[PDB]
Amino acid sequence: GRVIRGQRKGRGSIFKSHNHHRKGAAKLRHLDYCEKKGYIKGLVKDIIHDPGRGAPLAKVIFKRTEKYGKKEELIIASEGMFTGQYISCGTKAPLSVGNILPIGKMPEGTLICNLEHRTGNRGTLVKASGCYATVVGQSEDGKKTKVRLPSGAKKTIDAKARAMVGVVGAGGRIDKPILKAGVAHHKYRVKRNCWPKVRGVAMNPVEHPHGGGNHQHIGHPSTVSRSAPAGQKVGLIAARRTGLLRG
Amino acid sequence: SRRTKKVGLTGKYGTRYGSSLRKQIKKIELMQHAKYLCTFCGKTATKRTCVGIWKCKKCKRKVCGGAWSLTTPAAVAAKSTIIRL
Amino acid sequence: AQRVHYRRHNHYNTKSNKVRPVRTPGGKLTIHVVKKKAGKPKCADCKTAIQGVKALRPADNYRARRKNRTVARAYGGSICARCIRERIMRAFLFEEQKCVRQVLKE
Amino acid sequence: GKLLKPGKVIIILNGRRAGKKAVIVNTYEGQTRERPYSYCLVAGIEKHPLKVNKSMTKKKIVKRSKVKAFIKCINVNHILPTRYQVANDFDIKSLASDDVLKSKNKKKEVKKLGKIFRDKFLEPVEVSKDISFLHKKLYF
Amino acid sequence: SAGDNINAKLQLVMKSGKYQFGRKSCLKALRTGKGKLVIVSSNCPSIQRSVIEYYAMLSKCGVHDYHGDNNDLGTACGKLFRISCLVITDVGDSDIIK
Amino acid sequence: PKQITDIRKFLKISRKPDTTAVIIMKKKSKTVITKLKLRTKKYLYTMVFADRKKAERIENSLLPSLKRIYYP
Amino acid sequence: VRLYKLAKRKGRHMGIGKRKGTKNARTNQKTLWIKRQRVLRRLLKRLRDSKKVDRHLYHSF
RNA sequence: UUAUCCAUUUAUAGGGAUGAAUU
RNA sequence: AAUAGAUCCGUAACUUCGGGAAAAGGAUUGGCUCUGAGGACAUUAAUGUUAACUCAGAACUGAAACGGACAAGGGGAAUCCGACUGUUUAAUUAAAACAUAGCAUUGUGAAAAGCCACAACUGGUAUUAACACAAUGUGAUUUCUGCCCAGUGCUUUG
RNA sequence: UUGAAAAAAGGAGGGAACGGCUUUGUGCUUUGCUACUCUUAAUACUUGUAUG
RNA sequence: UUAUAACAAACCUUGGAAUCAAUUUACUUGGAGAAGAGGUUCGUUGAACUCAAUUCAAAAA
RNA sequence: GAAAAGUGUUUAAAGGGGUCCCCGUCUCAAAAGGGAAACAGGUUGAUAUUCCUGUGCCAAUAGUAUUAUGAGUU
Ligand SMILES: [Mg+2]
Ligand SMILES: [Mg+2]
Ligand SMILES: [Mg+2]
Ligand SMILES: [Mg+2]
Ligand SMILES: [Mg+2]
Ligand SMILES: [Mg+2]
Ligand SMILES: [Mg+2]
Ligand SMILES: [Mg+2]
Ligand SMILES: [Mg+2]
Ligand SMILES: [Mg+2]
Ligand SMILES: [Mg+2]
Ligand SMILES: [Mg+2]
Ligand SMILES: [Mg+2]
Ligand SMILES: [Mg+2]
Ligand SMILES: [Zn+2]
Ligand SMILES: [Zn+2]
Repeated sequence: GRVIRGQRKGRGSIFKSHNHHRKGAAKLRHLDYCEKKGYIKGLVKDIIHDPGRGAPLAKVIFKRTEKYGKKEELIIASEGMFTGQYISCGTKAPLSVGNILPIGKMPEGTLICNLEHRTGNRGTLVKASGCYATVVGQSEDGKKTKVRLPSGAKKTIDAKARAMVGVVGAGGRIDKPILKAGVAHHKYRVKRNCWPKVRGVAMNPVEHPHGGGNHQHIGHPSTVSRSAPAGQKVGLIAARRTGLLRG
Repeated sequence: SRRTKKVGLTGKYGTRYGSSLRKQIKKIELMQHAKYLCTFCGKTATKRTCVGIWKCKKCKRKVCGGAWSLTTPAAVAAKSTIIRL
Repeated sequence: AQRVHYRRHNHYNTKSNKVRPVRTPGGKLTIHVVKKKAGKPKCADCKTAIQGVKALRPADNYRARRKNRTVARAYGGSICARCIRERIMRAFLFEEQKCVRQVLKE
Repeated sequence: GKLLKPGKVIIILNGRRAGKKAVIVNTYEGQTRERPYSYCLVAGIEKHPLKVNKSMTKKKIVKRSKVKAFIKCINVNHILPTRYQVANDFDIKSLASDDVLKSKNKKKEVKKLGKIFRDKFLEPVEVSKDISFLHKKLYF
Repeated sequence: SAGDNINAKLQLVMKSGKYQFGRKSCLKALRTGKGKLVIVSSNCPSIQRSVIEYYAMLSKCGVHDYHGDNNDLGTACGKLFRISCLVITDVGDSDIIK
Repeated sequence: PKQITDIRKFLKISRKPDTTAVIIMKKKSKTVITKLKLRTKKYLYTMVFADRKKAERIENSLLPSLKRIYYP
Repeated sequence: VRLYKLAKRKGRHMGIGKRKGTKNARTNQKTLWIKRQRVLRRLLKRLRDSKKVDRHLYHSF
């Protein structure tokens, strides 16, 4: 038959991200001598909306320790940060909302965001509006730290890995119903063209495993193996259980 | 004369949209549109500009907050913990 | 009424091609393309319009006299007066505080 | 008490002398049909002596250390008084005179003031903190 | 308890004595030497607070960091507007000076 | 186009060697009004003398190497 | 047309039958309100200037 | 760890204890 | 075909209390001649110069006529389907089809992950990071979603 | 849904550098003298024919 | 830079506001300084305004 | 990759600005985005903000030497 919707996506044509209006990538500071041995202070000069995001960014300006000039970075804004607030980043930084510290230097229970999964990664985990990771332990041999991601998953990362004390701004955005179709239209219009979503069951056979039939029904189990191929991964991929989640 | 009894701010939506959904929107709308107390000037002038941005008409200071309320409880808790530490 | 028409190649109602209907000595009503209103040069800090500087487009700003581009303070036509004052205060007060801190330490 | 004493150093906050430091000479504090504001009357430095290095030759050093002064009457609400006071190091009455502000040869007076400042800078004394502060161009 | 005491003192001052509230007036008072003690709200904007402190130092005056917000400082006086910083220029029966 | 009011300034302009042409116009006013135009390389300066005799005198004064245009 | 205008001025043509737009379209309620308020406010301003009214009274009114 | 692979930046200090900041 | 514009009246069942609703159903409307209501100024509370157009009311009038042409809803009582605005078979199908918000499920903690693309190297999602992205199903709300894992799937331990 | 970018231009911070001529020694240093540094416009002259 | 005048703003000086005030069609704003009194600027506008000049007569430097 | 082609910093010794340092893929892509500066009258059988008359505006304008124009210094 034909190429399914999903398959089309990968070539990225009309299916690339809508990148034009975005302010730029959100990234932590480069991991310089400063950040590794002491702290460096910056100022959030403005907090600003990024289109495809649900969380505002903070433009924070730093002084280059190696060259005369100010340099502007793009952080994700933690809740409670404000314009003209001072941000401190480094091994020997103090533990306040907004600052950026190695996970090793925060007592357990601390709440962090924009976490690097390896050191230097410029921040990778807990970025979406509302989310945070919690420090749940530091190994007695040191070196690693144990964190709990918004999913529930526990992961062990390097203590040298950086993070930002506090929670990401714009929380509870998902609490409000997207009452109208058009408001969702507007939302995805700034991400990528994954809206309208036709049901495979509403398609013809050429178009989808689910396609066709006199009655509009799936016709076969809709749980597909991990070891399926491109046009078979169409329903509930690799589903370990199904039905209303009781656990 | 007070126009709506239970509807309030959701009078713009009218008859359409589930009533339950409208009720929820109402709370959220209220949260959004209330002039919050600015923790700098003191004047209740902080209003929502974007999703997580809250600007004051007094200071022009943009404070990062929650999507609908200026402070989500979790964030407050986190702050408190930090303070205690 | 006397009907008019565009004369400057661009025949679309764009922000740059905004038009003012003008009467001529010949009696004919003619079209004149209005030069766009430039945004007022605003402060480096609070982004509020700076006085003393004429709001002119990058083209018109080059021909204009230096008096229409500059204010005679320190940071001049880049920072409003209040902000300048604030900066000055910061420079002094902070410095003073530093000294005090040093004294305390010693 | 009365913070603005004749001789104390102050930082101008407003006008063409934006962030300049100066010494007040005669405080008036009397509103009139003329000046409906308490005003200070101040002699200050507009152009500070540029940084100098030991290796440099004497004439060039001297040139570097030339100070361009100014004398201005200014509303007290526009000056920040400092803890630093130069009552001793400067014979203040000699610097600025009320009558001379009105006088034609104001430029000459200014020049004289500048010269005096330069001289003071040259001969430190023992060494006052206030004078050092005055010397150091304010960075903002 | 301390806060309560402070409030009481403020009230007393209001009842009997001479005070003036708000930045510029306070500054003027300080300049004069008329100020006996200044009280600064928690939320008073940093630079201005610093300036006030400096002024106080210059006049060998007390600075009193009022524990509560701008709004409170105002509610603390008989006023329905926020105050920020005030200057006692004459204490009545009140003790706050000592 | 420029208007002139200081007679002296006008005279000075006239004295200046980039002034090739002059114009003198007569207008029935709503008496005889007279416009004195000087045509410089860059600008055309014009003076309105309400008083005929004065205008005449000024014209007389004007250098006789000027290429005077009597418009009406 | 001039005659018609004259008639209208004397109130002749105007009448329920000669009306096609709603009352608001005929003469906008909002505009009327604006007029009225501005008239009143101007008067108030005048009165206070004359000292004929005291500020407190003015404000309440 | 040297092959290899991944990341990071201008490949920018060997390890430990709401101003300014340059010749 | 009838209905229709506007002003004044009058407005039910039911309802998610927002609507229904212009509900239904009435009445009035021309022309002429008047009357009242609504400003701006500027003189000194009276006196002036003067501006729109809009209201409201009263006479008289006519072959009882008047939104005189033009323009301009038929309405109601119900039942079935879809909630709704939207989209679609260009040239036989405009829908009860699709979408939709909402609900639910599943996978994935990352450059050795998820889903997809590419002959290959490389790439997209991704200037992304679980309030995310990908993949399904159902289709606002209200009220609920029983039982069955033998069969076929998917999946977990070795 | 927060609603382009750059060319180009401007402002500010910052304080590098510093008058001309003549003589002497190896651009630099020393000595003596006082109209100098700018800036428009015009003009004259060489250099390829110096306004579109 | 058309000269000015007028006006919506923004800012400055003075002034110190509960008997809350100023204020818009709307709300907005005010001890982080309101009203009021005097100003400055940008922007509209592009001869408005006595704008300019002239006619002379009186008062200062 | 057999090539044709497919990718565009993934392990580059990738021209400019200052007085050796500091920057830096190139190039095309808008006759509705950005952008140096023009208007009026007149004129032809047919062109006109393009010709003519008049009035302007914008960008250039090497070096040396004179000149005038005013600044600043002494
Ligand atoms: Mg869906
Ligand atoms: Mg669907
Ligand atoms: Mg089908
Ligand atoms: Mg199939
Ligand atoms: Mg079918
Ligand atoms: Mg179905
Ligand atoms: Mg209304
Ligand atoms: Mg439908
Ligand atoms: Mg068809
Ligand atoms: Mg459907
Ligand atoms: Mg349903
Ligand atoms: Mg079931
Ligand atoms: Mg091109
Ligand atoms: Mg164009
Ligand atoms: Zn605020
Ligand atoms: Zn500012």
